[PDB]
Amino acid sequence: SELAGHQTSAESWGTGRAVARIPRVRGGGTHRSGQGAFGNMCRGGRMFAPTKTWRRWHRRVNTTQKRYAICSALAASALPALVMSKGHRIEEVPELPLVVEDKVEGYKKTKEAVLLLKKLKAWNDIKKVYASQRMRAGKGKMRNRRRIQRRGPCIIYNEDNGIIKAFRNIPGITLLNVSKLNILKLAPGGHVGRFCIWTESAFRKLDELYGTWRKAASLKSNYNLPMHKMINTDLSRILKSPEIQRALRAPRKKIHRRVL
Amino acid sequence: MKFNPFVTSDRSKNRKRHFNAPSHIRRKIMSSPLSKELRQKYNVRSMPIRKDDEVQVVRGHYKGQQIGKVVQVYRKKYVIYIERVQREKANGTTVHVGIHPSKVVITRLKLDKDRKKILERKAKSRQVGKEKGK
Amino acid sequence: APSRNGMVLKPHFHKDWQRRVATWFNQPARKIRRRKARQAKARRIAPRPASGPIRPIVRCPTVRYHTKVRAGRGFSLEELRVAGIHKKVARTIGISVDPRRRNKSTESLQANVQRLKEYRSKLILFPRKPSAPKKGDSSAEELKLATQLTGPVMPVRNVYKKEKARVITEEEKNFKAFASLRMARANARLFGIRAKRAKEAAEQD
RNA sequence: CGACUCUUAGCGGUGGAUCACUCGGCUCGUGCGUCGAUGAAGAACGCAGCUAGCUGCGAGAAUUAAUGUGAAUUGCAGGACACAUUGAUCAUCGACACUUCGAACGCACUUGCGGCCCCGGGUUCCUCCCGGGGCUACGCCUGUCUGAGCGUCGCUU
RNA sequence: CGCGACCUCAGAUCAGACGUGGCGACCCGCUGAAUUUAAGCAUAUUAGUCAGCGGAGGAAAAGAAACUAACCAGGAUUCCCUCAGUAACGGCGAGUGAACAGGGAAGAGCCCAGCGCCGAAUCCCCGCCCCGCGGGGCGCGGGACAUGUGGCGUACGGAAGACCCGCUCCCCGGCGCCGCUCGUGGGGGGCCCAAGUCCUUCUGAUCGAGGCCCAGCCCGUGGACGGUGUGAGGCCGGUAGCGGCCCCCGGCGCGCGCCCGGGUCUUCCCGGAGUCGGGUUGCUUGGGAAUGCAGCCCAAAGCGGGUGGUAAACUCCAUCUAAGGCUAAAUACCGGCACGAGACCGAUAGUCAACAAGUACCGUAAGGGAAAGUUGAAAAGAACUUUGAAGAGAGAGUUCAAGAGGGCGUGAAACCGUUAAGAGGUAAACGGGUGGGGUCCGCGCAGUCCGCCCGGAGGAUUCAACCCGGCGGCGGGUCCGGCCGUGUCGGCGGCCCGGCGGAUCUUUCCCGCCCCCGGGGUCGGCGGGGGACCGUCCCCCGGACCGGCGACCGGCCGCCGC
RNA sequence: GGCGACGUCGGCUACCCACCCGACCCGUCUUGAAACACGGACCAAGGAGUCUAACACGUGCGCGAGUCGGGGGCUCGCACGAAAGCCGCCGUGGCGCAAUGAAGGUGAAGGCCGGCGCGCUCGCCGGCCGAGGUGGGAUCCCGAGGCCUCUCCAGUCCGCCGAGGGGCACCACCGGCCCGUCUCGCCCGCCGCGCCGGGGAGGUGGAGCACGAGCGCACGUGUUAGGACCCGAAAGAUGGU
RNA sequence: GACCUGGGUAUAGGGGCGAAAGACUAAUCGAACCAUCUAGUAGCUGGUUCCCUCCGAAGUUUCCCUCAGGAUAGCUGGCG
RNA sequence: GUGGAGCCGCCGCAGGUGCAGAUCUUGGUGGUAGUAGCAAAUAUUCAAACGAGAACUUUGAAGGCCGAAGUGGAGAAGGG
Ligand SMILES: [Mg+2]
Ligand SMILES: [Mg+2]
Ligand SMILES: [Mg+2]
Ligand SMILES: [Mg+2]
Ligand SMILES: [Mg+2]
Ligand SMILES: [Mg+2]
Ligand SMILES: [Mg+2]
Ligand SMILES: [Mg+2]
Repeated sequence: SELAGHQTSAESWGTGRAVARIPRVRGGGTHRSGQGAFGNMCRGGRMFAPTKTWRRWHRRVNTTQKRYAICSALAASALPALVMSKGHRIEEVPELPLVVEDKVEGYKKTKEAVLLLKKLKAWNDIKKVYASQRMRAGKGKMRNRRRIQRRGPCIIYNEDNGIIKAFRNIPGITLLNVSKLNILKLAPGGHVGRFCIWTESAFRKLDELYGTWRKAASLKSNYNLPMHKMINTDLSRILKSPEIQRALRAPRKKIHRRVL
Repeated sequence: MKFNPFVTSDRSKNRKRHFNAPSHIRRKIMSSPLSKELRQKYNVRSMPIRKDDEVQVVRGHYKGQQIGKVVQVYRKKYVIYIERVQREKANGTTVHVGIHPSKVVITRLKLDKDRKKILERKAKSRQVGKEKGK
Repeated sequence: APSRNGMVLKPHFHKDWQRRVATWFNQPARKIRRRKARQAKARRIAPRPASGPIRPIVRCPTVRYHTKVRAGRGFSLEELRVAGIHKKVARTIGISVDPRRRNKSTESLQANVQRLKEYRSKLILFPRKPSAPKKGDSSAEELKLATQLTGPVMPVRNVYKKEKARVITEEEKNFKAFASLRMARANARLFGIRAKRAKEAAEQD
């Protein structure tokens, strides 16, 4: 609220005169001559607590949590239950960490791009992005963002040889580098499990970029991969294990309803 | 996608440059497509329409196989008037109902000395697009 | 206005501070304005090294920092005098000069003379047209690269010694103790008083 | 019976809420960072075929030339359509011109009163004779010309 | 008495220059409050801020130590992070409040008076020319300036001269043109992909459907906006080290112009005053027995002076050289000229102002200062008939729509008009409980049950069981072929044609040096490289378990569709 | 089990009307409001606990005796990208890991065993170790005995188990150690024998130690400073007409 | 007539001017008007916007230029 | 039913986040109410004309007023 809505000469009328004690504008003649001036009640007044440009707009995340979030965004992009429950049609597709060879990084024409997605059976996800060519609901249309669109698959690489140009005209796609990833791209909406197409030299660099649990990352100086609270997670197997059900009592499966 | 950081993308400002256009920019945005026959004889896609081109209307209330020349080009209202498509008033007087030149297909150009060079400039630049394909 | 167990505090906001406010919204914009002022300064000059001249080995002042080694300002004419180069020639050789600097130690003097001659032995000059005084053939076969990065001779390289392993002998496990700290500290302040009582027995006759 | 009153509902009126729209603000940022005595900012007055405002201009007045552009401007008229002249319109603008006040500059600010110099005609003109042109503010620097001093001194008488 | 020289000054519409005034977001110099806080109020705080005044510039100011420090010492200024809400100030209350190290951003240094030297070696103006474009000169000749001191070489980091010693011929601009320009230099104009295909809905389509096994077409172009409605392809555009055009810039190479530096020794030279400093009084500061500044008074020295954060005396040490000047960058920018963007506002909002807004209007004035967006896709803005003096109607007419008729999208409420229904002496309205009437909905109207199993009455088709053909899955097994997990090693294998890590070792390795008598001593090391050892990760044979959601083949069992 | 067709059956709402009973007009300060207390004719829209800084505690997350890039730097010229990514001889620095005193400064390990000096109210050498002791203390461990279709022989298991044991966090208590001061005292040391250093034993003062829990981010509540939930004076000051 | 009036002129805010009433100074005067500092301060008034569930007060202690207000203890809730 | 071009659900994120009052602000409309009022300075009447239309216009006749310090005839200031 630029300077202020306080560029008006106004005093309170003060005394009796049977008006409220809000300040009135001065002078006569014009309409705006005895009307309520500044203060958050008046036509033309100043808003309550006018917003300031020194609001704390930006947030910090410490880097071990940024790296934590990006390891959990990659492990969910391989589980087929989580990637399909975000909506990506991956019914016809083969093996979930899709890896095409490093020849695909040197395509320089989008006709080669589209038949790639057709022969990888991922074109029926792009065809789902064409179904979502909606326009925005609300007043965001006149703030120059009009067209809503689904996020589709993302293609991840290293050593660009024209891949950034071949795919970028296809709508709803994302291309990010394996050296500099982005949690805002790997998990749009904050929900995990975006469908991704890897390339070999990108898919192999992950071993030396986050490390296994034996050796640390070499391209990250003091980072290893986060340990687990749970080793075994299928408690339909822990609770049916012979060690557990030897020690349990017996199930108590009467009801004993209220007696009249 | 737009990549140039020196050209706009906002709704308020392309409209403002549309309706407040200079009158020589305004003949460029009132361009009309050539016919399928006549874009093959000249290998050029579209042209700015002038006063005496033969033309048919391809969409609207008045459309369909109606070759007939334009007679008046209102640039102020972005409207060409064509010598046959008309409308009787309440008075009994007949006037020209006006249409937008993107809803319109040129079927015979009017060549002068200058509309030769406007065609040859737009044609010679189209082999250069084909010469990029190596 | 105060309450239960809390902090007594002095916010310095008793002055009209909303006019004198500073927001860092142009700070990414100025980071890419001084990268482009480094890139268009690197390519503008030469194959001369980026980030400027050679800086000396310099030790910090003030007890807290006197165990570290810092990059300095110039080369302290005495060090230019021993190395053999002239004071007005030196700053187009790529060598920074600080004439107001003093050398009163010898080891830190000889360190930077060793540094300055090591620079001259890794430098190739270009004659304008190939006359080449103090200089010979093809320019070290085109000088193996173009331009260096953030320090020509790695200006800090703060190094520590080995001091591998010793044997706990006699006269070393037995003497240099806390009593040596307390007695040396006491004689530092009882020096002027004891030298006053000695005068009083010197005027005793 | 009718009328009045009251509450609902339909329709109609009054009024302009809501919703949808947006050639406008607002914030942030980038790039440059440029007035004036060679008359600025600002003000007044005037300018169009019909034209009050706004906008644009200065007696060359809703714009001239030039370049670029290539058939319009348009509320109605009128006019040259001429473009292998020069070519409408629009933009750019590097050429020209730019009334009166204003630091405002002959002096005053009362469209008041001059002074010299020159030019076209009237006394073929000095001594205050029509129109037109030029010049006439203050402070100050360098140089010039004029010359003041019982200032300092010389050569003299 | 006259004339001359100079020195102090006058005059001029003298020849030629300059300055004034505006803007003022940021910057510099001054000046300067009070509200407020202290729960009162004087000091303090607000605040050295607002208002006031004066100067600029695209930046300004500051800036090469009369500095910090107190130890192994740093080294102009400015900005940033820390120092630090710290030292300190304070009715020691409320409150206020720096710096030095350290890490960065950026980095650049110089000139003068003096003291000496050079025959004033210097500068300005006028006149004609060398010879010139777009005009400034080095050349020539006259008038001045100036010895009361122009110029050269010199600046405290020392300097000069004379020696002696070993080198070396340079730099600068101007002219013409060629060759580039890292986002691929700038400005300007005009150009560059692909459906308007078939069916269909509509007032009108940009809708909806469709294009063979080549995915209908283009895509380095699926930003945006305008088009009778939601458009990659109809149209501007956007993409692309797209192309061509016009003008302009920073830098190679012919002619001018300028041109002896360094080292060692010897001698000589070597510095800014009514300023420092002191007293006192004001203001200011965190600066406290006075941080800074200023007035008045007193007023220096030259192994001197300043500073060393508790007044003073004595003493030692450290450090700098003041009272003259210039200087880029990093930094600032709510004005200006252009731009670009937004988790911003959506016409009582957002600028006071989306509109003929700083406008109409108000006030003698300084000044105050509004309200006011929307027909339609296209005016196609209702010709004509008829009543009336006309406003105003009734027909007709346009249009998808006048239920869009010129402040016309949508058209709420309050309030009013009428119609329809009901009611009415304890003002009305309300809560609870029923009743009556009405609007309407659902069933459909003495016509309502639905599927399961079985035996009835016929009707019509074909599988099941069974077995064979067949591909496919489920489960268990030798884990047989392939398999990885974890301790145990070994081949020290790959260590020299293996990765990294170690404040492990090696004074016999390899490079430039210190400690003593041309040589040498491990004679103790220095700066660096090398190669052993340890810690962890890369294969091969054996061995250990499980063959774990890591699996294929064989056989087995029982399903499954054909 | 029974009853009923083209006008009847069921149904209720912001429909209307009637009756019987109940029922004063809201907001608001206040011991007390239907008040002869104040504000309110009606309708529409606008309209009041925000944001920044600091601190406190609670909670969520990451790492953990460490933690944190916030300021810079690097990465083709990229819409989104003012994002994200990385550095580590960029960790300087911040907070934490140590306290205490005005300061000079000083600065947190004990118990046992075996012996010896007058085993002298005092201590010394060597080993073993190692955060002392008491009372409570979840959990865990041991556990005689106890519980099964015929009797004597053996196995896993489970439930019951008096009692006993090692005892978490934590509380109370006792002892110990470090610093400041006090009292009483004797002994040792030497880059130099002194208006020198160090030690002892008792008592008190400290925001201490006694095997570390912090840091960064986010959210919530609270308090404060700012216009500070909104509106409100009588004033004071500066500059002008 | 110490008369009444026009126009010109002078005096400007802690100032003016007053045969004096604190009169007048542009409908404003026991200190004008205009803009700003300024959204000045208020222990004092008035207002403070959705629903349901669960728990549920106090007007007392001590100190204060304290008595229309706060700090403090009590009573309360939430987290454990 | 009107209307004519956009909109909503779920999972997270963010607020200029929900009104009955503030002698609230702005705009609108009621009851009062077809009411109060259209009452200072003596006064109008007849015919005709023009007109869709005459208590009010013009014309004519009458009766009256201002009564020369005017309700007359000219200016200054101010208006434009
Ligand atoms: Mg909405
Ligand atoms: Mg915009
Ligand atoms: Mg309105
Ligand atoms: Mg022209
Ligand atoms: Mg004249
Ligand atoms: Mg300027
Ligand atoms: Mg009440
Ligand atoms: Mg005052």
